[PDB]
Amino acid sequence: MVDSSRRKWNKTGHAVRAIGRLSSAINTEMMYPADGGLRGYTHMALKVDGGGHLSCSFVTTYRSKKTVGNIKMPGIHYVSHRLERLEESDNEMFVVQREHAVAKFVGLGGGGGTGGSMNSLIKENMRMKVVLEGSVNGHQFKCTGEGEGNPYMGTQTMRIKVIEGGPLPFAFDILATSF
Amino acid sequence: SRTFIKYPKGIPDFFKQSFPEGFTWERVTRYEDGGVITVMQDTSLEDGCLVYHAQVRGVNFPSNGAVMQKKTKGWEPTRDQLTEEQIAEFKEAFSLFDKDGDGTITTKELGTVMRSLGQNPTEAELQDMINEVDADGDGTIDFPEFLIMMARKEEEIREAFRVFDKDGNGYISAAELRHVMTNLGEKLTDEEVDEMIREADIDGDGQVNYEEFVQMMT
Ligand SMILES: [Ca+2]
Ligand SMILES: [Ca+2]
Ligand SMILES: [Ca+2]
Ligand SMILES: [Ca+2]
Repeated sequence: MVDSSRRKWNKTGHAVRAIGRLSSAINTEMMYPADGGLRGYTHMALKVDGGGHLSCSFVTTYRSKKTVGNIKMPGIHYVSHRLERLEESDNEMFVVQREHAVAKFVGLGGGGGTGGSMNSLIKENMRMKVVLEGSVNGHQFKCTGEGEGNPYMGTQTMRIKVIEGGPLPFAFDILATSF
Repeated sequence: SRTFIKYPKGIPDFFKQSFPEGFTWERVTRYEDGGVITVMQDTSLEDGCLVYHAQVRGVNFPSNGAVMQKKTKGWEPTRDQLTEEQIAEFKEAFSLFDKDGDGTITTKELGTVMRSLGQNPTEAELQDMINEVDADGDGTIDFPEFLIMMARKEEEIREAFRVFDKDGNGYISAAELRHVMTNLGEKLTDEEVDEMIREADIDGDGQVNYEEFVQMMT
């Protein structure tokens, strides 16, 4: 048990830090229930030529399409990820990427500390197919891809083709986490 | 592609549980140089295969920046986190800011903490600060956003010390410390103030000097 008086100094130290300026970049993904829905807060760092980074952050709300049935909701937790590009063709019209991701326990939250319920529809290997479309700075495009992985081990690989609007006049990396 | 995250037994897996129906998501991404991308996605399961549909809209990316110039080289891993102990400490801090005990830090509460820690900041600034970490743009800081901000965080300790040391004699007395902690909204007895002094007071003179302060505060 942390001593009472020290907890006070620590929290006073935190309040001083919280109002101070000068923020680092951080690389983190925190999940937090909101609603019946699951929210994620993610800070990532995109490597740039010459060795700097462009810092980016995003907020995501995940919503279940199961409208009947009790889903056990998690509390606050983190996820560690490593997403690496394995191959690309020329001008990034073809991309192969893989990701390894693991959720991390940081205390009893929301749904107890008992897991929901194993879902017999998600097997040890699963394939995926993807369509992604849109625009960046007004440039329209469409990609499709396919892949596979091991959902219980957190590993997956995706092969993606830019089927319209290629070559993209922007870096494919900004789409990497969107499929 | 959230279905492929290894979830330990004790953390409910929101994604795997959602099948056969699946799930959707909406996402807003801000780059530090101004680019913004909005994404909507559907994840479905059709004949044993996972099927994704995504719609993206990015704007305001600098024409001369690395994204539009294609000078990027992939993503760093995402591996930083807080501990359970840190989250419990940060919750105690948060309540100093959340004096109505509602769940949200209004710009009113941030200004009062900054005021009692001696700061003199405008709405011009209290909105800049809150916007740097307002993930969802409602205009207040909730606890998850506070966590992010904290994780991202000498001259400022010096300022804090000058603020605690009301009479400027170089030493924080029990009475000085009680005044700041009270103004911060801490609920504690006078005994508890003395116990804070005693914790800090390595040289045993009954008061806290600058170096003693630094040690407690860092
Ligand atoms: Ca409040
Ligand atoms: Ca907010
Ligand atoms: Ca004094
Ligand atoms: Ca002393």
